[PDB]
Amino acid sequence: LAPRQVLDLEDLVFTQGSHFMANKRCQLPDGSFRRQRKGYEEVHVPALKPKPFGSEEQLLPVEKLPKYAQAGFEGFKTLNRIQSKLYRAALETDENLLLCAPTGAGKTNVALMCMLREIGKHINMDGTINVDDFKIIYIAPMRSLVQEMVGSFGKRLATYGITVAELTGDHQLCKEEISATQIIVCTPEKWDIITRKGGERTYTQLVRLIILDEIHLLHDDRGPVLEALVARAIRNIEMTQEDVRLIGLSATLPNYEDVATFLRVDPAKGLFYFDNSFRPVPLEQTYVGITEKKAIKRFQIMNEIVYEKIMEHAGKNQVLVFVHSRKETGKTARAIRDMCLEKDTLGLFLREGSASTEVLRTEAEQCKNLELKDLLPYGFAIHHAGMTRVDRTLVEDLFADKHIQVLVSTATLAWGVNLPAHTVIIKGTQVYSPEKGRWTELGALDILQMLGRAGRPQYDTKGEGILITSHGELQYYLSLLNQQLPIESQMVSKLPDMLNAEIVLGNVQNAKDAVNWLGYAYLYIRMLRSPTLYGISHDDLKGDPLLDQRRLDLVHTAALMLDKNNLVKYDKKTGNFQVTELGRIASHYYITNDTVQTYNQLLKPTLSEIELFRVFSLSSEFKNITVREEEKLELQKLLERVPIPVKESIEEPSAKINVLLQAFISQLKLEGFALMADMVYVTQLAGRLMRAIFEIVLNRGWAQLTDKTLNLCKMIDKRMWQSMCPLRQFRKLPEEVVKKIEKKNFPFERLYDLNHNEIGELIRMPKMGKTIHKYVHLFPKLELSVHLQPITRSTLKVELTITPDFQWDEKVHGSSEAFWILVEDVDSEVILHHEYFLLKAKYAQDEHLITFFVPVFEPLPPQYFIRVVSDRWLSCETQLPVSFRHLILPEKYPPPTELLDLQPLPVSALRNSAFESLYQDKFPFFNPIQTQVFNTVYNSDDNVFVGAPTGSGKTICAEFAILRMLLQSSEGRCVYITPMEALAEQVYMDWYEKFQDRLNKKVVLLTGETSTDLKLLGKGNIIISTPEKWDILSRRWKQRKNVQNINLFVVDEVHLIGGENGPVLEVICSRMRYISSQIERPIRIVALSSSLSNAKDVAHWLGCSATSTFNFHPNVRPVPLELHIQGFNISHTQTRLLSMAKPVYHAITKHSPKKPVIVFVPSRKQTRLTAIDILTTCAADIQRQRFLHCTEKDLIPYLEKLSDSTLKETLLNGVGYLHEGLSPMERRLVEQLFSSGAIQVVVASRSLCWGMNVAAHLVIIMDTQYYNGKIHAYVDYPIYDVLQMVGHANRPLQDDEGRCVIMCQGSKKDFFKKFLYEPLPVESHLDHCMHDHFNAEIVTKTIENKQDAVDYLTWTFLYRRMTQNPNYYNLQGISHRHLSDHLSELVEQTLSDLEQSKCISIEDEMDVAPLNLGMIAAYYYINYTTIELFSMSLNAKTKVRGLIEIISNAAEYENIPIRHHEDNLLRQLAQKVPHKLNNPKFNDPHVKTNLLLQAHLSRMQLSAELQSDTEEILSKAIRLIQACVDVLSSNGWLSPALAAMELAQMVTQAMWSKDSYLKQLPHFTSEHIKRCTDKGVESVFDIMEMEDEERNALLQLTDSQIADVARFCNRYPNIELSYEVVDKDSIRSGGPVVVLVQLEREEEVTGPVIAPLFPQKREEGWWVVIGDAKSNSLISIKRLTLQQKAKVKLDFVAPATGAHNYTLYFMSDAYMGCDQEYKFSVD
Ligand SMILES: Nc1ccc(S(N)(=O)=O)cc1
Repeated sequence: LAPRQVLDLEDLVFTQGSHFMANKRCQLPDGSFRRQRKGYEEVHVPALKPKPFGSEEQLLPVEKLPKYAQAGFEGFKTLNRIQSKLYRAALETDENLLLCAPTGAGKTNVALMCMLREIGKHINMDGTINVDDFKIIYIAPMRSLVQEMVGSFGKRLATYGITVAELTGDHQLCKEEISATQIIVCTPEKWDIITRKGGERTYTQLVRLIILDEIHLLHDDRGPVLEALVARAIRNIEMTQEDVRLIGLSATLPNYEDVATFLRVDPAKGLFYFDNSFRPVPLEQTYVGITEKKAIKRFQIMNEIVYEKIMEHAGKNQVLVFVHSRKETGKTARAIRDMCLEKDTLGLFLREGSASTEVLRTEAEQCKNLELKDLLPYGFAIHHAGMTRVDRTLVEDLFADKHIQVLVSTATLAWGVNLPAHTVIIKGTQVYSPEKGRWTELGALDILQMLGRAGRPQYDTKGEGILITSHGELQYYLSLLNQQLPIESQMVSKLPDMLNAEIVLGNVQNAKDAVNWLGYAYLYIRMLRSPTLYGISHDDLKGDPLLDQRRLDLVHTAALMLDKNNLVKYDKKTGNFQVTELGRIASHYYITNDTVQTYNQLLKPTLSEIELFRVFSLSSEFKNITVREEEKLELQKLLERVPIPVKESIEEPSAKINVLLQAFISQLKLEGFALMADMVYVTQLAGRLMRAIFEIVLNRGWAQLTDKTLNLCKMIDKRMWQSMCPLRQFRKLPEEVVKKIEKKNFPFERLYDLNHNEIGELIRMPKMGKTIHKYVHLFPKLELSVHLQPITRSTLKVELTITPDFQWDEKVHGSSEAFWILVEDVDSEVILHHEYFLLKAKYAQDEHLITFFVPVFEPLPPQYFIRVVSDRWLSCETQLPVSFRHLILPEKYPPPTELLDLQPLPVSALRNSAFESLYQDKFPFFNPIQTQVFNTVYNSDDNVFVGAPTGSGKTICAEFAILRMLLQSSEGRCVYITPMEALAEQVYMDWYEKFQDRLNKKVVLLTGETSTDLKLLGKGNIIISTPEKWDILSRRWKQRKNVQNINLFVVDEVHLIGGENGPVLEVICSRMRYISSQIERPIRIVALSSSLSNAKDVAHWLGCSATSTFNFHPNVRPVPLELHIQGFNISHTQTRLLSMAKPVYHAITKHSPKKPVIVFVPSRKQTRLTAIDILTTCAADIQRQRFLHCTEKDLIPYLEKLSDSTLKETLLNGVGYLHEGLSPMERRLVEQLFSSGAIQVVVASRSLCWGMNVAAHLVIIMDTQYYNGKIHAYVDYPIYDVLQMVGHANRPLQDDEGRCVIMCQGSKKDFFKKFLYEPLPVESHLDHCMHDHFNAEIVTKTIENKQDAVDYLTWTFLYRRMTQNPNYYNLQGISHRHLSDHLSELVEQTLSDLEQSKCISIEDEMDVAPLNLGMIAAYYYINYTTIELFSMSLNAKTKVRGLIEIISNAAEYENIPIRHHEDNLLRQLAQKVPHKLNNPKFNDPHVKTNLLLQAHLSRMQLSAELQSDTEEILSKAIRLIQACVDVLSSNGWLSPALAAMELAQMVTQAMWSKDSYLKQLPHFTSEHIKRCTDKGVESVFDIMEMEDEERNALLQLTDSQIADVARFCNRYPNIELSYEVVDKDSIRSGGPVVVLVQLEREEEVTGPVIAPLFPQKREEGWWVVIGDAKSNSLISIKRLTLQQKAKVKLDFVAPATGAHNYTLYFMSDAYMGCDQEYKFSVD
């Protein structure tokens, strides 16, 4: 860091702004002549003769340019000279251009050619244009110019089918229909504001081309805005590494080549400069300058000058007279009218049609308003933006058809429309500037544009340009209009405000980056090329050619200002910058840094409305405003009429600004023309300044001032006071009708309770009654409902339900309405919590559930208030008290168990040498938690709880308990449960190699199927399982011996009991406790957990003493964690995500530049995007490959495996990523490289946070929400997922500390600050999941009566918490009476539900018994509502089609998620599948499971996540189908039962009901089968009996293909069937009939069922069925799995009268074409 020096900026700045001329000298063309007059002097420069054509360079006729570019040039047959000299550069290259041409030369159509080139790269063959793939931004300088640019461009690109729309003004949070526009047209200041936001990439992602029209605005006071835009754009292009083409369009002024440098233009390829010869129509010009200072006489001179120049054009010649006041237009038109008539009606009949050549047309349109009507009968007309509206557009008409001879207009016309006159006269050049608080000389931009309206391109060969101005000082205008006024940099003027925008953006983090930023500015180039202009000496430049000192000084000076005004924290030493919230707001709302200081110094929570209007007045953007003498009176009359007192402020600027704002809200008409210009200036600014004060004050939680300031923003926008009728906000309601309701002492709210007749009677306007009714019901209105529940004594969880109660109209509300959810304390003094809420039109009249947490303080208040205020509408709010009167706070939690700084335990504390051998090579001692826990877990047989921050190494704490069991028992039995499967598979691998390879005990992992799980539980010493797998086993604990005699039972992550799928965990742990006390040979419970606030309750529950319960606080974590929480106030998720991109990189460089980093992102697509962004930012930081820590050839053997191209590319650059579309191998590979240190950064999706055996030094969580398609909203990550992610920032061996940065919405910030720094409180949710467990317990006779059900509950964790946190479970009170009452009402409701669902029977009000439906639900582990639904929907006539629908409606498929835009995807799927659904909602998980079920049968391949869902669906499809069989057989329906069995075999093989049986064979296709049906092969048996040479002769093959096909036929069921009727003769009506089926196969069975498309290995299952096919009668059924051979017995009851015809059916649940049928008869 080099020494610095503070500069005087007011000395280096070009004070005079745009009017600055560094052009000390000057020259003139050939015609020099000047005429001296009395009062003034005339200067003449003649129109340049046209330059002869150069070598070739002929005009390019439209046919020459490409066929696709033909369109958009209708009306043209050839291109202009300019447009031809660069058709090649514009259309055939992508090079950056800078075009210098005179105004009117047609630079427009050059830019259009550039635009058409971009459109040309998305022609799409037959589809019109890939319109959603690109975007073009067009920066124009004036608002009026923008609007007509849109008009014209739309006319040219309609044939292309392209949307070009305006984006300028103040419309904040601009509509997402900008996604529908491809050419955004705007002003620089607007585009600067949009790109200051951060999420800019949401707009600019697709921007392939930006155009800078009238780029010579650089020299203007507005110039820095242009410098910022381009410097920002250029830098962003470097950071995305995505090409954006820049086109500069400029007027012919000096320094242009330096602008070409600025725009990264190649001088040789993309620079074009054309002098004044290339004007559209040659211009003869007069520059009259007045030498007379006397004010009144000065303007008489001027008026005399206008007069005589007009008259040199009598008949067929039009004159435009530009002036500089909305009203001066008339006082000049009538003045020349007074000048002409007075001197003998001078040259009248301007329209030389005394007999109506243009009089008949000018008197026919005469009935248009005020001054127009006056001047219309003859040649005079007028034009201004003075709200003249459609008149001025029909003045454009008549002036176009050259009827109107003389038009005097404001500058607006010159930019706004395309009408040129033969001669133009500009009068005065003086302009009032509200910002400077005075008159100044007008903008170079303005002059150039209007003077370039001289000479009609088609109707004129010459143009006359008269510029009237003051003689003194002004040949400025001559050099301006004759290629001589240079373009300079004004950057010093606005340096601190620009610096701040770049700091807030994250683009500059310190002084160093700041001087680099300056290097991208236009200022830099100019300081190098003209150091003397910019206050630098040639000697400084010589010894410092890059201007390091100057740029550092410049930056340091600015930074000091920003630090002083509290926008930026800046220290002299490091040169580092820190953004403050004040700076963030200042940048975003474009407010100068002086103002921020004032606001900060003045705003306080008790500001009055009177004082708030004062603070607005003191804003620095008003600092030059004064109170003139000639307005003193009008100001005093305004004051009396406005409502807010303006105290102590006499007529000072402060007071004037104050009443100017009030007068604007009050809609008071003005007459003072200086005053009107000042009002437009403060009122156009008032929106942003107010909104800035709003955000400042909202963020400090200031309740009263947030209300005041928000209302103030709404009042300025709606132009009405808060105390008028809300109905004024509807524009289409006649204003006198509204003032009529205000004239009553009548609350608006009451209109809701009146019909259209009572309303009409109230206003005594009967006609108006119905419309007022309509609008009353259009007004936004929300209803609120709250659901409260205490989490701890300091915090409560709040579920706010928001219910829209109004009629939606898109003409009034548009596509959405926004609201602020605020929660305030009792006194309404503090905002405890707030958040934005967006009510989309799509989901109006739809419930909305917002969940959040609020703080509370032990001497509790009676109420909090929740207000939901609209962000745009006045008087649109709804309030809801939240009573704390009956609130019961939870029991205060005990202190954490003290961490004992013991001497670290050595590995030799394990005495066993075999045991030590698997720890000694990794580490010498155990961590302080491991050593403290050691004596109790390794030298006891008793129950223990371990609560430590995730990462503390709790895994081996359980390993202690396992080793200790192995010591005690030879063939010990240990069951380990983890809530997550991905965790189970991780511990398996880790313990298999530890306990089976090293120690040779058995380690097994339970699976989906029960039989093979029972054997695994048999021979296993270590049983790994998830809770449901163990639930389905341990239900039958009475019957399965192996479940009882287990020695050690381990539960990991027991805090997950509080989460989703937590009840099943709670059930099985409780069962294990019950078994233990009921067998009197205790089972050892070891429970591992994250730090719990309520560990005592978990300890008591699992039978742990306090001395054997270890619960450590998060701040005692072996490796100290440094946690940072970073909020982003951005509601729109996709935007928020994008704006996190840079902070992600900055976190890596700040917190872990050398050590490993994991970045968690919310999705698959984001994982790839984030990694690519890190890479591209790396390269723009010039440190490309800085995350690679080996050579490329080190990686290449591993990368060769991978099949993702992009994954190779990123890894090659040091960054990996992990999503679920990668192979399990590809993921193992990436993890290996990461752990090795080779690659420094992995980006992973959150779903993978459980299945990653990888640790970093820095974990970054990039957003904490994900999309829920089911409720059309983004929802928060479970705190369990976040805790798990954070636990990854943990490397005990190498790191002194772990770091974690969590990036989230501001609405989520306070939440993380609580539940990450403190132990986590957990509750049960078993009460909302009670049915399936009661049903199972009743089926196994563990529950026989109501009392047993109450007793069962005493073993749960639910039972414990109910006393501790009653209001959480809806216990109104904590007495023992309340507990029993609740437990009883709970068992009552559950048992009554189970009975109504036909699962159980309640008898004598106390006893319960299992029924058929209950028994099948427990047997297949199916939810009770599912088999309730099955029995409800199944009938005698259901086919496979209805079966699929029924099964996909199961409640197990309720948790199949709907993801972002999966609806569009599923809608397409619906049109591709065989069966079409009726009224299908595409955000319905059951609709999706249906579609996926058909997609799987049709062998379609889909998105990766749709295939994961297809796998989840299939993982349950078989058990559900078997249930259907059971229910159908119970009802005795034959056909549906057989159908369900076909479904099982056709789900397995993944084929349809009438698909060829050959599809089961590998490698076969419809191409193959076609030649198989032709020869006569239809069955699998038919290829089986074929002899080898003939077999592969049928079609194509390979040695490996035939090998697989043959392998299939050796596992295919070759079974022979044999049957007999036992005592077939002595059988009688009503008696028993016994059918004995013998099954045997000519093969010894070994090998699972082969089914590549079914993702769960299953064994052959069979149904033996007997039926009557005539009556559709299922007589008897049996389900079996046979192995080699087996005897099957099944009986039934004989009917009457002898002979009956029966059928025996043999049915697979795994293969098609195996089904055998045998018919027979009896009696
Ligand atoms: N402007 C703004 C402020 C706060 C939030 S918040 N609290 O919802 O994140 C969003 C936008």
